[PDB]
Amino acid sequence: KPLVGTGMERAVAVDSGVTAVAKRGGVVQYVDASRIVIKVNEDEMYPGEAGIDIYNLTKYTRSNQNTCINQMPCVSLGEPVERGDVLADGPSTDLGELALGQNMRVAFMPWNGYNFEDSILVSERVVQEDRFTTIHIQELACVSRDTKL
Amino acid sequence: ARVTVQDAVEKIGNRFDLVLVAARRARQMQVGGKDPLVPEENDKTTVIALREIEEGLINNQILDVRERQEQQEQEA
Amino acid sequence: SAAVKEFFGSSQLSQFMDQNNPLSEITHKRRISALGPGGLTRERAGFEVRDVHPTHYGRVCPIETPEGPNIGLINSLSVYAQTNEYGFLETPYRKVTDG
Amino acid sequence: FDAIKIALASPDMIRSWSFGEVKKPETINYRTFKPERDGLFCARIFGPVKDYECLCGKYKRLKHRGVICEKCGVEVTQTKVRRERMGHIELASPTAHIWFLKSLPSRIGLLLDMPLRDIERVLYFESYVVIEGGMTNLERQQILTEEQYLDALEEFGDEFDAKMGAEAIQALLKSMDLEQECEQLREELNETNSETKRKKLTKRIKLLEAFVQSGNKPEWMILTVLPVLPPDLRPLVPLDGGRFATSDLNDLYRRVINRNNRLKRLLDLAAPDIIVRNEKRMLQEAVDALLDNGRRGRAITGSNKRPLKSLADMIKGKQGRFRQNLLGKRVDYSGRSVITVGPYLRLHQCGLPKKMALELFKPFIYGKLELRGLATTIKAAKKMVEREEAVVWDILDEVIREHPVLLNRAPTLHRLGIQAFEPVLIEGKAIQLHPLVCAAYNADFDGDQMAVHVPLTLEAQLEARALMMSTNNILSPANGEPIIVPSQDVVLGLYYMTRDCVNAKGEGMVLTGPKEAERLYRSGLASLHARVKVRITEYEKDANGELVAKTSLKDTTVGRAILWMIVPKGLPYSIVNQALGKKAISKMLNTCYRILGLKPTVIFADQIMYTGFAYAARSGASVGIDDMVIPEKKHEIISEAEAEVAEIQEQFQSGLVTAGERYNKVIDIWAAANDRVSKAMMDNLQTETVINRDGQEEKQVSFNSIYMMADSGARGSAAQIRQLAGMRGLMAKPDGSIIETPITANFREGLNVLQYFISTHGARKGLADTALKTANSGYLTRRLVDVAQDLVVTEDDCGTHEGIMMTPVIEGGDVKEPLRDRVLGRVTAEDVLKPGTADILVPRNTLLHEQWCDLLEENSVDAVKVRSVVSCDTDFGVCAHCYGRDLARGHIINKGEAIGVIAAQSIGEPGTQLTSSIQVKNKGSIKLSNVKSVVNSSGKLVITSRNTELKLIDEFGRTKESYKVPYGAVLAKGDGEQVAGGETVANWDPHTMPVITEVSGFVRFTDMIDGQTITRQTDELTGLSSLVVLDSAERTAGGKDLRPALKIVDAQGNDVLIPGTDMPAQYFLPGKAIVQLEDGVQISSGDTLARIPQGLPRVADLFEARRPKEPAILAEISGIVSFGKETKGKRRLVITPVDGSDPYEEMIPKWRQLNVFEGERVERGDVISDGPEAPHDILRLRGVHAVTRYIVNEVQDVYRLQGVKINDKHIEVIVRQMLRKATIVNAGSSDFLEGEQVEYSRVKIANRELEANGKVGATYSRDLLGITKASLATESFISAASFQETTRVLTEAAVAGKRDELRGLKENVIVGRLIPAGTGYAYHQDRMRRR
Amino acid sequence: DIVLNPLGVPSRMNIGQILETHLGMAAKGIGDKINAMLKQQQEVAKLREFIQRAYDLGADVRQKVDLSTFSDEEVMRLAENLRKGMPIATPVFDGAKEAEIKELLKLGDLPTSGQIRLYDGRTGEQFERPVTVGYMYMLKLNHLVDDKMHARSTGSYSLVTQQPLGGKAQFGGQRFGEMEVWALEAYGAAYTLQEMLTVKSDDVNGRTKMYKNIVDGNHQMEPGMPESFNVLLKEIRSLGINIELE
DNA sequence: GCATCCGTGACAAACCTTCCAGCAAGGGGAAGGTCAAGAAATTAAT
DNA sequence: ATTAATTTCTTGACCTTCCCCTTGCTGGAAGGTTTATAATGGGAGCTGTCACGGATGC
Ligand SMILES: [Mg+2]
Ligand SMILES: [Zn+2]
Ligand SMILES: [Zn+2]
Repeated sequence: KPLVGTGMERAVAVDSGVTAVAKRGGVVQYVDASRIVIKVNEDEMYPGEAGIDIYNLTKYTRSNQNTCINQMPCVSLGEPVERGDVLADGPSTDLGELALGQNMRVAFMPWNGYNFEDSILVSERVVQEDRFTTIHIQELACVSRDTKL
Repeated sequence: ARVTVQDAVEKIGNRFDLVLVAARRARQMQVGGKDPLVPEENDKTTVIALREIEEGLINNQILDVRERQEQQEQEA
Repeated sequence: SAAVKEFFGSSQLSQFMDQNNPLSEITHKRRISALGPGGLTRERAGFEVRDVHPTHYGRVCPIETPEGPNIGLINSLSVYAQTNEYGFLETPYRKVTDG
Repeated sequence: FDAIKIALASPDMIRSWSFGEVKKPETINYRTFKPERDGLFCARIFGPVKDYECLCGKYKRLKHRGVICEKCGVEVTQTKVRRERMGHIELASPTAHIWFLKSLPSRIGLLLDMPLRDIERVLYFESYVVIEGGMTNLERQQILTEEQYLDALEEFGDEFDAKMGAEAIQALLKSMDLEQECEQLREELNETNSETKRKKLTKRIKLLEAFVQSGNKPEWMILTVLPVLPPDLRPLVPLDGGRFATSDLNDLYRRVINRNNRLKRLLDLAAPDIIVRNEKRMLQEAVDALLDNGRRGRAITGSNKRPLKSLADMIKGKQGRFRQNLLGKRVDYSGRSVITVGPYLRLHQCGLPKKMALELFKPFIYGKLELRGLATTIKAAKKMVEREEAVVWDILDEVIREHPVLLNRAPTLHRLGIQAFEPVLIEGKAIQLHPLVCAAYNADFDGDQMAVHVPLTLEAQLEARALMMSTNNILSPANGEPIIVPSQDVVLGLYYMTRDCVNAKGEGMVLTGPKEAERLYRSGLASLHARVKVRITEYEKDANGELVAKTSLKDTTVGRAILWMIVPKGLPYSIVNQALGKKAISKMLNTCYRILGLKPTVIFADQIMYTGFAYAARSGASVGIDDMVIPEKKHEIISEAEAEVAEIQEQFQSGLVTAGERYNKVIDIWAAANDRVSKAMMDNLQTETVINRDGQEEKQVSFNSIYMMADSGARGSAAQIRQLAGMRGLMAKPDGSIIETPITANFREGLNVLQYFISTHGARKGLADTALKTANSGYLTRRLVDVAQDLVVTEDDCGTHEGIMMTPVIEGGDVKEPLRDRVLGRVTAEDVLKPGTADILVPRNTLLHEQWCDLLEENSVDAVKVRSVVSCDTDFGVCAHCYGRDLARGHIINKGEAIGVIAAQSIGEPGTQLTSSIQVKNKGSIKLSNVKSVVNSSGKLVITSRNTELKLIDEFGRTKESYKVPYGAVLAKGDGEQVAGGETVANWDPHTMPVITEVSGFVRFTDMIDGQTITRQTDELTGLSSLVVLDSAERTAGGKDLRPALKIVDAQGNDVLIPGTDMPAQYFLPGKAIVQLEDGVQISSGDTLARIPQGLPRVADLFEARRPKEPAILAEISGIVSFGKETKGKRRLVITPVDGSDPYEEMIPKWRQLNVFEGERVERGDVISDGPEAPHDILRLRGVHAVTRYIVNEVQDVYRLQGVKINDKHIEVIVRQMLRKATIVNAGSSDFLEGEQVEYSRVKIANRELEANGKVGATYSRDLLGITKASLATESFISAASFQETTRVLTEAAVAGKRDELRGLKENVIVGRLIPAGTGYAYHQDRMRRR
Repeated sequence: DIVLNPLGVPSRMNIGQILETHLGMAAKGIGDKINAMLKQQQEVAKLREFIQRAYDLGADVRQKVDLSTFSDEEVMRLAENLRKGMPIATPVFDGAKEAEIKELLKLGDLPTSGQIRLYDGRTGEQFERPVTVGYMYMLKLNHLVDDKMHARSTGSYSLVTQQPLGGKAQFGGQRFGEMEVWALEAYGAAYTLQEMLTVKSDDVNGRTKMYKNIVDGNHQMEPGMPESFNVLLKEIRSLGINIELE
């Protein structure tokens, strides 16, 4: 969760499009890891539809910078989600708020010259708790071209 | 001569002829089959040649007469 | 199709959108560059296109711009400034009636 | 081989080069990947595709090495023949070489005296030329149209012979003359007497004598047969995507051979003249687009709508073959990696990843695995590497020790941006860089991609270990101060170590030394701040290296003794007892390198970094909000500033001043408020209420978290703290002005959205400055590195006996730098002495190191004789005892040290960080120069001369204060009077330059007519006026015929003279001469008559020295300088000396401020026009010792004004290389008015005017060329063909036959041999002797 | 978790990261108070007063939200999400002054100075100065070390000038540019420059001989004719200019 | 002897000829690859 | 200082592919030649590239 915010975090996820956006608001009926089925209420119900807006969440696909894109579902089962809200956070969001990174204890002090010219000195818990580990999806197309031989 | 070559450059006089005769001594140490005058203590031939330079045992004319003695021994 | 595929993917305006963050996507979509045909180049520009004007208040943001050679050519759009029917940038304001 | 010889290509030479000729435009087959017979990639012409494998598959596998297969002509050899096989396209018609046609200069018209418009008329098939005619009407080189060709056909018939195009000019160049035209031009050059003709006929005759001397022919200049590039160099290779990878030069060669085949099909088919003339024109355009695509016309496009690369675009700028594939090239064993911090390492030690050292040291790994017996073969060791065996880490640790490696930042800023390192093996995937040398890199840890280069052989390994290791150089090549000084974090830890308190909870305990100091700091019972007495053992080598032992009690702190534990024996405690700022630690490292030498200094720097890291870990230096305190009287300063700008607005509304004076007043009061709030935050920051040992209240140096970064200068000057805690001073408007409303609030209070916009205006302006002008400084480094590409120390000392008189700058204000750091490392020329004429203590040739700079600092020295490189007599470099000291070593400079690229990296170092009431400030005696002074009737001394420079010399005997005084001043003190500081001693109105007369007599208005020359206008200000004159633009031709002049003589009709000279007392009357005195009054000597009124692009313009925006001309010969023709705006200027060049004239464009009048006495080399001076006339009149002194006093002060000190020798040897080509004045040795190099001029003096006979003519005149000009005037051509205009200088090298001896240092970089510099200088000593 | 450099603050004038660090320490103190009152499971109604007290400390907060209109389960989930720090917004130019950040530190059981007297890990002794410690919310970049570490040793050369390539996906080493050549020549290093431009990258018959010499242990400099200087030679010979060696 | 115009630096569609590889359904010549005979070179009786 | 049973050497005597070729087409690839109403001044940047010298025209 982004601790220090700006107020813009509540709209950048909904306006980016990579998250599950609420086109029609209602009550959560069934949430899977790869899809979210929200039951549309009667006020936002159309007679030409089925009253069910299933959001096919995009799984681990490749971006243009060799990193992961995963629309993780963040809402719980059995809770109302109104119009224009979040259902599944994207690759760098958390509950409709922009989760760019992680928050942890930082100390502005020198320690054995390791932070010499604005460098980072990390603890073990950034990888012991797997806080700063990152999925990176690359592409390697083994191409079988046809030569003369 | 691992951390300081200033004693070598003050006993020789300059940098370029020093490193040229040191590289000549190391080339005679690598494939020439010569024995080092400095103990190794798990070191490569370059710092051994530099330690032979800073001990006053290897110079320009000293390496000249050293290769001349080997040439006179081989051509005999 | 050759023209609309040479512009989409091979022009200086078309580039790889970094999809690592939603912030990167919405700052690359709201990115006002000045390269390609019609605009300037990174090597043939001066200090006039890079240094901002007092008319950049709210329309073209002076912050989000790369630190490379074209430091002022690739500008960006602010949050409240939209496009016009003509195409210029407009800033929304609240009207004051004598205080 | 030892030399590179260039000439023009003969068709027989191409026929010998060919070994196969191409006649068909086929490149390869489209189904099979085999070229067929007689093509652009063919096997008969160039060679086979694979190593020992023929075309059809009949002869292969080393069985047929030199036989030729009769089926397709293939010679079965290696692939190496595909990079050396030539062309010989059988051209049906001769064509124009566009390199010798459309260049600047074209070099085909200057051989013929034909303009380029007529060359375009004849080569493009539009106009005819006749080679010879029976009558004098159709002479040689006549330009005839087609109607004139028809008229000559019906008029002459078979008498004339006039073709069109490249064949006509080819026969004209072939059958003009060989040496008779050269002899006729040589006699007609000096037969005629002119200047506009003798600036191009001498270049024509030099071109022709180069043609006759180099054995070249003008037939070989034009192109009759075109050879193609080798096909491996233009490889049509199948890429791994399905399509092919071709070159655009293959497409241009296919188009050229297609137009050649169309011409060959047009010759036998009996074509009409229009189509064959268009075919030859199109072949000319095709070979023009192949050679240089951007000269003859529009750049030829391809399939992707792009200008295709020609043979000139392959060598042009950074994208050419030189700066991308020849000079700056990719290299193996180079690992791109980021920088990390290794603080547990020595100064010569860096980190290395085990994966990157595993893949990077693969031949060393395989050799050490085969020599130890742990691996059988190479691929078994490779499988041991690919599977990551346990023993390969141990063998990598064995091979990585005693094996230095080169760390390299890309791009480097100076010479210390790349140096060697002895790596250790750690985990991770990055390089742990030692923190002390990151300032020498100027590479902060921002993820900088550092390349790591492996020296392979033992020559390069010992060159890495003994010469370019970080333990070999503790100083910078730019200045004597160490740039490998303790940087920001460790200097903050050391400043926290050396700080003192008043409370000081370890009070009263007397410490036994450094041991007890570190003991009671580490035990926690005593703090790091305790003003106690410590018995410290100190040593000083007062004798010849003999240290003496002494121990006493000093008033110090505990942390200074803990630093003294890391300080070695040879340092004194006078450098350890102060506050120890960054400059103080620089002085400490400098004194350590001067006293102890390099042997304890590296270990001292490593221990200092270790102690600074260990006591910055325990420091807790943490910036906060309450640490960055707001001054208590901050809101009242902003309130008083608001009241002041309200008063300024009310004074602007109620009309008293204008808007410009309002802006100046609001800028002045905002600067005053900024200074007030800066002193307020400084008083609130530097003072802190702390308790004493008893109950007291005493202030001291504060323990604030930002005053440690402010006072010590760790990271950030005083302006950053004054803008952080206090308000912002001034910003930058994009038009160049300052915003009239500065930022009232500070950073801790917050900046408004308007105020952040006014801040980001100047911030984005400075960031655009850093984006553009630092790249401009990089190209300036590219410029300056290619004019000093031959300066190697060849000899030790030459007998020149001449140097420079060095003096510091006191220009305008007080002194800026002393003489000790100015002549630091320099070598004296003569036996300099004390200011008194006795006790000569300095020898002839000695350096200025310890026991020499302080020995002059204890004396009152002000100017010494220093030996330079501008007076060194030897060629192709300078001597060791003429330059001085190598700045990064600290001793006598070795033979081989290339000074010019040192100077280029030194001037390129601060390129990333550049972006009247004369009141004396000291006490001394008044001294002048070129004295013309007299006492008037008021008790003062006026000045009636122009070149008076007021200087102040105290009782000691040094020039502490100096000024530059113009003409028409009044001195309040006399010559030789002891004055005090603060008072004004020179009184003159700065808005006007008066016409003060030294003739004490009557006043007589003579040689003036009221109405024609002068007018009658009384001044309505004071009522004191006379017959005055207006400006010269309003007067009629009466002043143009009779010269107006004020002959101040006696009123009884007789004439008087000047006291001292024999000239009659007649002052001249220029414009704006409104006199304020009547006739008949007895004026005294010194009375006033009238009132006459008055940076990195600048660094690049001063280095180029081409011309400023306003050229300041100087007087040539000392004498009477008058006017020639009268002022038609910009008319003339004449100089009439008494024993000099009498009829020589000059030219004045702007008549704004004339220093000397038209008819007064001047000195040779005296200033005439005011403003920026053009150094061409300064070199033309003054010597090199004055121009070099002016440059090292101007551009070094410009670099010092930014806040960085550079040694003056680096801005001296570049200036020495800026006058490398000189202009000879008399014939007899080389030429009459050629531009010849100083080496070719020195080899002519030592051959004729030394031992052979007398003076055959060897005098010359030096010329400061531009940096773009001196790089095209080098005697070597292959280094000149890499900087810029490779087409132009390569054509100048081809038509002259410039055989390169490869004497310069880059000339062996480009050919790929050992350089004649450094360690390769001793190899070149045997190379040039055995040749 | 992170030890950051305080040296880059006064030169780069970024004092707002210190304000962000103090506000993050205050928000983390509120989060530890919520986690201490949550793991005991004492009551819920004290949290509805405490987090409401933590939501109003400025002059005028833009949202006057109340926890009295919420349910027990919603406040319990809000506190469970507030266990992992406290989400706190601050505008870019209407942000909090240091007085409200000091009030946030006072409400989270923290000193008003912002810098907490810290204890060292290596030596255990407490420093003489209090250390500014808190939350910066730093992010992982795209310039990771597995995308930055890239070396090259004799693999996949070119065909035009017989040159090593560039880029990690192309497996080519970093360019030894011309400024590095001038600096290496300013040192006077001749044998390293004769390797870096002739026998390590240029000569195809030279780098193979150098590799065979290093594999068999002979580290002797064997130079020769560069295979890209003759590229320029044949280029200007095909251009129509005669040139040869001595 | 001066103001003024270009290079050049910029971290279609049929028509007709020769030349060469494939599938019948394989045989033969040139050139290079493995099995049973007698000849060199060793040892146990004097 | 000897020679008689083993153990190699040498020599015919056989054993495979490589390549050209067998009559009879069958298809593919490379190169050159007509076709016959009327067809007659074609086409394309890109400058929003700025500041130097070197040669041209008063
Ligand atoms: Mg950087
Ligand atoms: Zn063949
Ligand atoms: Zn000399």
